[PDB]
Parts: sequence; structure tokens; C-alpha cells
Amino acid sequence: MINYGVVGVGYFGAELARFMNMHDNAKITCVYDPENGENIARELQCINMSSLDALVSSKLVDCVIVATPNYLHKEPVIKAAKNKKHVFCEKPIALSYEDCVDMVKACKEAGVTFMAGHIMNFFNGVQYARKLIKEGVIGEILSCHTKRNGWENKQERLSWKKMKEQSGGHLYHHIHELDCVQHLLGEIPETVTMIGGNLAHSGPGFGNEDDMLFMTLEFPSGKLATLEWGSAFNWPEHYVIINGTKGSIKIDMQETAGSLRIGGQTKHFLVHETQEEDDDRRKGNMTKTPLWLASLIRKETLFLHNILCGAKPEEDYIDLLNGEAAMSAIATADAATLSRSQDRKVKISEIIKHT
Amino acid sequence: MINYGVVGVGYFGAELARFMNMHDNAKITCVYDPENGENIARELQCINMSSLDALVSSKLVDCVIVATPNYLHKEPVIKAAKNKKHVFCEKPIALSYEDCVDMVKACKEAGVTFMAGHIMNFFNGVQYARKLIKEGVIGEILSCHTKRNGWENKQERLSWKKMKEQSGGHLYHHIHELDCVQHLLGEIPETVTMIGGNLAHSGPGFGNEDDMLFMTLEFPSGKLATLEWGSAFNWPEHYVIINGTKGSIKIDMQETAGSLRIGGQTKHFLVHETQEEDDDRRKGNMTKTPLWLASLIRKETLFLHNILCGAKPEEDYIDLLNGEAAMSAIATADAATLSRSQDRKVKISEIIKHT
Ligand SMILES: NC(=O)c1ccc[n+]([C@@H]2O[C@H](COP(=O)([O-])OP(=O)(O)OC[C@H]3O[C@@H](n4cnc5c(N)ncnc54)[C@H](O)[C@@H]3O)[C@@H](O)[C@H]2O)c1
Ligand SMILES: NC(=O)c1ccc[n+]([C@@H]2O[C@H](COP(=O)([O-])OP(=O)(O)OC[C@H]3O[C@@H](n4cnc5c(N)ncnc54)[C@H](O)[C@@H]3O)[C@@H](O)[C@H]2O)c1
Repeated sequence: MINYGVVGVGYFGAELARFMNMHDNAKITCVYDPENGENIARELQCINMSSLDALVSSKLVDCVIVATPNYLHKEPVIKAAKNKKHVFCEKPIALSYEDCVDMVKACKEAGVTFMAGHIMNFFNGVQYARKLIKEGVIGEILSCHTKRNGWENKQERLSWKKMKEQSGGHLYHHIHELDCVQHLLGEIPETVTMIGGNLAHSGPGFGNEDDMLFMTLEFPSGKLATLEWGSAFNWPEHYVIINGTKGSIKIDMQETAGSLRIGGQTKHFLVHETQEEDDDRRKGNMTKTPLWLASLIRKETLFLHNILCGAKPEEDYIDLLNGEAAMSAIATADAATLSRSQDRKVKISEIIKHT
Repeated sequence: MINYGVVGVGYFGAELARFMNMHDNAKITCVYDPENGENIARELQCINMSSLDALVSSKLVDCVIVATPNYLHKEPVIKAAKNKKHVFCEKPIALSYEDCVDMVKACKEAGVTFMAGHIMNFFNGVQYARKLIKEGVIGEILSCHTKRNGWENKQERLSWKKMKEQSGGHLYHHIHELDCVQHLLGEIPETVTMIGGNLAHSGPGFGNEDDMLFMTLEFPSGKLATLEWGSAFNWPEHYVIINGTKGSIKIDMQETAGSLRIGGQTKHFLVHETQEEDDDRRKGNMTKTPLWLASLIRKETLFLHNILCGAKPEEDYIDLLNGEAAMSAIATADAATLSRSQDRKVKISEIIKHT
């Protein structure tokens, strides 16, 4: 029923392909990947296409899954749209707002579905927190806060992930937390500030990205947010906190657990699908796709496949299909990048209104 | 040997008096406080003076202890210096850099001691962290981070503490954490940004201060810091974290404990003088002067008294006597206040060059 071609079958694209193939009436018919396509095509018993054009124009393809490096997402999406193929694109959708808007527009004009692969929206704990927030259990929302802070040792080989021009750095490569804040609040920030530096990953054998980033967001409703990322933190933390007038929620990914705190009493909830998934994630942080992420890939590919088969998306995920989550995440990231580069606070209008 | 007059004997000034009277050759001879001076002077068996001038000009006074509301510190210090009296002043020293400089200059010109009451420098765990940092055990320092975040309910009577013009809000009233970052790094920031809002403490019966503040500091050495405060947080945290290349330190005041994390392993140390003091502080946070603070008042008053009796100050505390801790804390606070008021990042030069 739905045939898929995968552009980029490295670590994550190969997993997307394996999990998609598990769904009834879904089939990976081909891949395009100069370095890894031969091996993956043999594993999947599909065709290793000799060029991007051969894949996106193939009659064997109904939907193109894009899982190339972050700076290489645009051409596969634009060419898929030109060939009237549906598109799933991994995060970050692109490394500039102009590129992201061009991608959304191309799919809109071609009349094809375009899904942004913002997988954190599918976390059990994120869905649940959103419902608690919406129902009013923590009152009016006042602020959100994220951290994604750890220590990365020098690596034997330097990969594209550490090069700002290829990955976008922590902000774009780990854009999940920023998209999550905007998803939970349902607003885009009017003013964006970001400070950062390369404090311990500068010199031979290292990339050129900042290894600490400290962002502050101000929203038109008056709500506020802070977001931190980096790879130079010997005090590790990884969380989203939502503060309301009646209580607060923490989605802790490091010491994996959700907490709902009301009247100084705390109730536990799951981040992932089961306590086993949360416990495994926590054990691994203390200590090659982990269980929690495998389950999410299965769920996200199933969502995509069901949409292409005609299902109506639940309201939680509509912004993944209309371009709004992608454009809003990249817009704020672009504003933060400008703020860091130009040593100033940035109005989101500078990004959204530039052209 | 040393006679003290206390201007402002409310909660904290009365405690300063009681603890100072415990030291050999120290005596509180008088107080000035229209509302509470009668009661406290009876308790302390001393004179309740009828005016500030009568206290600062009294032959019964060698040193004036200033513990009035935050906006009422300047005149007692200026007049003490005019009368050649030594001065101890509670934090925040003043609510503007101009006032702080005037106070430091007046005492210098009069040849009297001026001590800034930045009591957090006396915490056992702060002293210990300074020694760990200096010896090199966490490597090169990269960043610092503070939070002082809790929930304050609507109070029966609205006090000066909640009025920005009287307390200076969280930043000045709880300036300890900012002074601590500057003390631990031994540097002042080049650029200061602060965002904030009054998210849940606006309207009849409430003050006019922001109830959330989010500050970012950039130091010319490349070091970075974030600092948060507020009274609208239903996820409470209170800590200082120092991140270095070899390890990190957390001084957690809420779940009261010091942590030194190196090579993935954490070693505990005390925040306060004894495990009893840390245990009791932690137990009280789950739920009038607590043990940890009583010990600090005893220690800080003993330090002042010993200095006035001729002792050489420990290197850790010299900046409480040469004006530097007071001026540097207030300069950064003024820069942050300007950043919040004018919606922009502020260079410290804008503040400190204005003399
Ligand atoms: N949503 C998630 O949880 C998640 C997790 C990991 C990675 N990702 C995303 O997946 C994408 C790929 O990341 P990864 O970890 O698999 O990286 P990877 O380096 O393991 O794989 C990238 C693949 O792209 C191939 N490639 C390079 N240039 C190509 C080109 N012009 N055309 C076709 N293929 C090309 C490479 O040969 C390689 O196989 C990124 O966008 C990344 O952010 C998402
Ligand atoms: N270092 C610390 O740990 C710590 C702790 C608490 C308070 N403080 C500081 O101590 C100072 C006082 O705070 P507090 O908690 O005692 O407040 P408080 O409101 O309990 O006491 C203030 C006192 O000042 C009196 N006063 C008002 N105007 C006066 C005036 N013109 N002249 C003389 N007295 C006047 C008031 O009558 C009252 O007794 C503040 O600067 C505050 O920031 C420091």
C-alpha cells in the first residue's frame, strides 16, 4: 500500500527503515546513500539507487524519508515534492528558516503530505504533561525550563555532528527541547536571547560548535523560558520543567521520571511507555538503539504510515503535518543564532519578517 | 573594648545584636529603631536612642551596625563615617551603584572600617568550594549557575520586602547568590542580561517586584553564568553549581548537601558547620532563626569584632572590607536592572565608568 524510499540510511535512517518495514502494508523499496546504501539495501532486500534523482522519481516510491545529515535535508525534500512524493524529514528540518519555509511551501504546492520528525512530541510523558497542562491541574502556565547538559570526551574521529555548518550545533541538532517548550506553551517567543561559548572543545581534534548554550525566551503572554544545552558539563542534567500557578511538572530524562508536584506532594508518571523503558534509560545514563527510542521510532513511523493511509491526526500532532512545528522551531533557533552572533537580544519578527 | 550601636533592630538587626553581645569585650550600648527599638533596648538592657544622629554621634558607640530595610542603608553609613564610627552594613549594601560607591568612599575618607555583610561567603561549603577550585581539583572553571526559586503565598500584611523601590526585588534582596558567583570565579562580568516578569504576584495585596528573574553573565575570560530567582516557582530549587573541565561542584541549600563530582563519582561535603546543621536545614525545607543561620551570625559578628580589635582578615574575606565585594555585586545588579528595564544586553562599562 505505501512504498517508502529512504534518503540517508546511516544510524537513524536505517532504523527508520527497519521499523517502518514492521508495519502492515508498509515497504521500504529503495534507499539512496553513497556510503551505506549497499549494506543497508542488502539487509533490507531492496534497491540501492544510484542517485537521489533515481529515488525521488521512482515509480516504486510513494513517500520519501529524509535522514541525511542536518545540512543535507533540503534537496531531497524539494525534489520529492517536485515528483509528487510524500515526505518525512528528520529533525532539525533545516538549518535556516528560509530553507524550512521553502521545504514546507514546496510540499504544500505539490499537494503532498510533509511530516516533521519531531519525535519528542511522541514521548508518553510529553503527551501526558500536555494533557495535564491543558486540563488545568497546574493552573496558569508561568514558565518552562530545559537542560540537556553533559560531558563529551574527545573522539577518535570528528564527525559532521560537531561542525556548526553541518549540524547547526547543539541548538539545531538537539532542537527537541526547544520544540517541546513551544509545543507545551502553544506560543512562539517574541524575544530570543542566547549566550554561549566553546569552553572546552576548541583546537585540534575538536569541532567548532559552542559546547555551552544558554537561551532565554519571552512570550507575548508574559510567559518566560530558559533553555540550556551543552557538552562541557560535568554536572549532567536533562529535563523539561513546566511551572504553573497551582503546581509544577518535571519531565526528567536523566533520572528518568515524570513528577507532578502540587501542594508540595509529588506524583510520579512515566516518561516513556513503561516503567521498564524509564528504568532502562536511567540505568544507561548512569552506566545500540535503547529500548525507549526503539519504541518511539516504531510509534512515529506507525503514525506516518497511518496518516498516509488516511487516518486523521490527533490534535497533539497536527503541527507536525502543517509545517508549523518545523517553521516555529527553526525560526526561534535562527533568532537565537543571530543573538549569539551579534551579542544582542533578537526579536522573532527579525526572522519571520526578514524577506 | 568595642561598643556597638545598631540602626534597625527588626528580625535580623536584633539577631546581630544578640549574637554580638555573646562575644568577649563586645557590647551593644544602644539602638535606633522607631518601631521596635523600645522592645529590643529593654531586652538588651541598652539605650533606645531618639534619633539616628543621637546614635551615630554617641560617645557610647565605636561601630554602627546597619540593618534597616534595603533602601534605608545609606544615611546611617554616611553619618557613621562623618562621626568617625566604624560600620557594618547588611546586604544589599544599597539599591544603586552610586549609593554604594558613596558609602565606601565616605568610610575610606574617614579612615574607618566598612564591612559588607555578605554572609554567604562564611558558609562552610562556599569556603570549601573556593579551596577546591583554587587547588585545581575541578580543572579550569567554565561556568557557574544559581537558582533561588520557591513559591511565596499572598501574605497578610504587605511589607517593604515585596516593593521594588524598598527591597530592590529578588536580585538585590537575595543578592547572596550573585555575590557568590563573582566570589567563586574571582571576576566581574563584561556583559549582563536579565529577563523577568511579575507572573503571579500582581494586584491588590501584592507587591510590585518581579517574581521570576533570569540572568545571564558573560565574563571576559570566557566564563559564563546563569542565575535565577523567584517566588512564583512550584518546583523549588536553591543551589550554586560550579562546572570545570575536570569535575563539577554543587552547593545545594534545599536538599542541603555539597557534592563534588569527578570521573562520574560524587563525594559529599557539608554546606554548613556540621551534619546537624545541614540535616536540620534540609528537614525544614520539606516543611525562628534556624541553627545554620544562627551559627553564621555568630561567626560573622565574631569576624567583625575581631577585625575591629586588630585581627588580620583571612584572604577569603578581604573583599568584604576593601569595598570590592559590595561595589562589584551592586554594579552587576544595576546592570541587570538596566537590562530588564531597557530590554537589552548591558555592558558593565555602562555602570562602572559612570563615575
Ligand atoms: N529523531 C531522532 O531521535 C534522531 C536521532 C538521531 C539522528 N536523527 C537525525 O537523523 C539524521 C541522520 O542522523 P544519523 O545519526 O543517522 O547520522 P549518520 O551520520 O549515522 O548517517 C547519515 C547518513 O547520511 C549519508 N549521507 C551523507 N550524505 C548523503 C547524501 N548527499 N545523500 C544521501 N545520503 C547521504 C551518510 O552516508 C550516512 O549514512 C539527522 O538529521 C539527525 O539529526 C534523529
Ligand atoms: N545577611 C542575612 O542573612 C540577612 C537576613 C535577613 C535580613 N537581612 C538584611 O537585614 C536588613 C533588615 O532586614 P530584616 O529582615 O531585619 O527586616 P525587618 O523588617 O524585620 O526589620 C527592619 C527594621 O528596620 C526598622 N526601621 C525602619 N526604618 C528605620 C529607620 N529609618 N531607622 C531605623 N530603623 C528603621 C524597622 O522598624 C524594623 O525594626 C535588610 O538589609 C535585609 O536585607 C540580612
